[PDB]
Amino acid sequence: SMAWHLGIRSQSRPNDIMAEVCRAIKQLDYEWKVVNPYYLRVRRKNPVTSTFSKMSLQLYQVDSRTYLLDFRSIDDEVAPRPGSHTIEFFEMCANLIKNSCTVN
Amino acid sequence: SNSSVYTTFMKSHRCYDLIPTSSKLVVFDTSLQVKKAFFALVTNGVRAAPLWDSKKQSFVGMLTITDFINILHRYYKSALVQIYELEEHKIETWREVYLQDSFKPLVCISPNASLFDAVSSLIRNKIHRLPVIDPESGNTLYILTHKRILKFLKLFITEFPKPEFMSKSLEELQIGTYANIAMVRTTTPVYVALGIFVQHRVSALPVVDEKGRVVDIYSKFDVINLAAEKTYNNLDVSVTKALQHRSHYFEGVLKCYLHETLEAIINRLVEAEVHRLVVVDEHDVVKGIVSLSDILQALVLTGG
Amino acid sequence: GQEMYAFRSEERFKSPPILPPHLLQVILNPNHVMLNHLYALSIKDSVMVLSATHRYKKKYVTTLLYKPI
Ligand SMILES: Nc1ncnc2c1ncn2[C@@H]1O[C@H](COP(=O)(O)OP(=O)(O)O)[C@@H](O)[C@H]1O
Ligand SMILES: Nc1ncnc2c1ncn2[C@@H]1O[C@H](COP(=O)(O)OP(=O)(O)O)[C@@H](O)[C@H]1O
Ligand SMILES: Nc1ncnc2c1ncn2[C@@H]1O[C@H](COP(=O)(O)O)[C@@H](O)[C@H]1O
Repeated sequence: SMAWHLGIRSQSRPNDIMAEVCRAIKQLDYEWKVVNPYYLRVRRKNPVTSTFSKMSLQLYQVDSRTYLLDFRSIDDEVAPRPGSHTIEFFEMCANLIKNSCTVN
Repeated sequence: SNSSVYTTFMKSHRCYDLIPTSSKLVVFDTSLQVKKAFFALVTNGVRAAPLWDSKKQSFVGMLTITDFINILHRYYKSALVQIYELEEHKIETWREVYLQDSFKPLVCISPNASLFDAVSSLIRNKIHRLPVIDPESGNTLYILTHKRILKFLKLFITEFPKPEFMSKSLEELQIGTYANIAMVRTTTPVYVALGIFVQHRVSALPVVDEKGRVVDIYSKFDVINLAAEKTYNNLDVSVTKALQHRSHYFEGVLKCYLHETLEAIINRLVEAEVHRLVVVDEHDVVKGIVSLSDILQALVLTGG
Repeated sequence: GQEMYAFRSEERFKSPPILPPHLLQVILNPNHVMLNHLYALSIKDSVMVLSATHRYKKKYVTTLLYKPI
């Protein structure tokens, strides 16, 4: 592995980007709060484990034409048990991307 | 089993204490293709990866080079009989195949458990990768290994409240394996070496000449070298040819003698950052192997 | 009783905020608070690689998840 990118980039209209992630959230049965037109707090109940996970979405402008959707995990407050806050954060992101987004 | 200084030290330190400030962890979802998973171990400079079952929402096991070896051995054999599934196997489907009736759960450890519990767990489960998993968040923090534990021990125990057994030899402490040593020749093809790995459940094979003297070593770490090529067909070549593709200039094999103190052996192993020394006589004829597991099994039972 | 008027400032969010609080777009792999943020390799051969660095106490782990699409 060589090049790591922060979030994902898009040249779609900002308002389209945000409306589409919002429809994506509702479709996925996550709960959300709009802090800003470009800043969302989102919370999901794990259908298997019954734990809750929180994350932030923030849109940034990187060019005159280009935007960057940023995902950030939020902290809470022998064989293992179900659950991993980090992996679960990865799956939320992935699900959100899959359900609002097409590789252009 | 007794009151050694090593024993007191392990019982008083948490696993957390061994984690480096900063580390990487590669995790595979179990629906991943095996071929891609093994390319990922290499790509990332990593030897083991926790396995996550998305449907179950938990870690369910590890994927290591041993698994890669098993798989590659099976692929080789199946190919000769026109069976080509495996490479398109997903981890999940390989697991239900190999683990058959066997339940074999993921063994892991809390960051707050003792180093003693870690060493005991690695020994008792006969395992080389112990993921440290936080019980509050469920995150794997780190994969703990024998090499890492021995380094920590060497470094953080003062030398001079020294147990009497540290000045005793391998010979008298009976640490290591001295019979039925799995070895190959210069000419031995890679696939035969694979078969030997699978049967003997052993991580390295000393490479010997006609007089039985060691001239090189063929390891499990040396086998993911196959996972960088699109073609696996190069399994028919001699062990010597396979070792040409090694990382750096090769100094020679790391050896020891039956009569060296444990202290000398621990130091050489810790310094060299290798999993084992090949035990040798006056003439470089191989007499045995001393592994990190051997040492750590000795240290946890008070030099036995 | 007169009608009342509303003054609406819209152009604080006309366009998204520009990036740099020195959060890096690209990492070509100790470095400040990129903690908890998602990173990703370009998709290859139908597989997602998701990345992030989290803190346990004073320990930092960068987790990579290889996930089929
Ligand atoms: N912590 C663990 N829990 C359960 N199974 C494991 C664990 N670590 C390794 N294994 C499995 O046990 C076998 C032996 O692997 P091991 O000797 O530990 O690793 P390596 O192949 O890196 O030496 C493999 O099939 C591996 O998947
Ligand atoms: N006794 C030895 N003498 C010389 N080289 C060795 C010896 N043991 C291992 N190596 C080499 O050093 C590398 C380290 O691999 P190894 O110690 O087997 O596993 P690990 O990844 O756990 O260190 C391998 O490429 C191997 O060929
Ligand atoms: N090539 C080998 N032949 C026979 N035994 C070995 C060999 N390599 C390691 N061992 C022994 O097998 C056990 C596991 O070693 P390792 O697989 O290196 O952790 C230890 O007791 C070793 O001494």
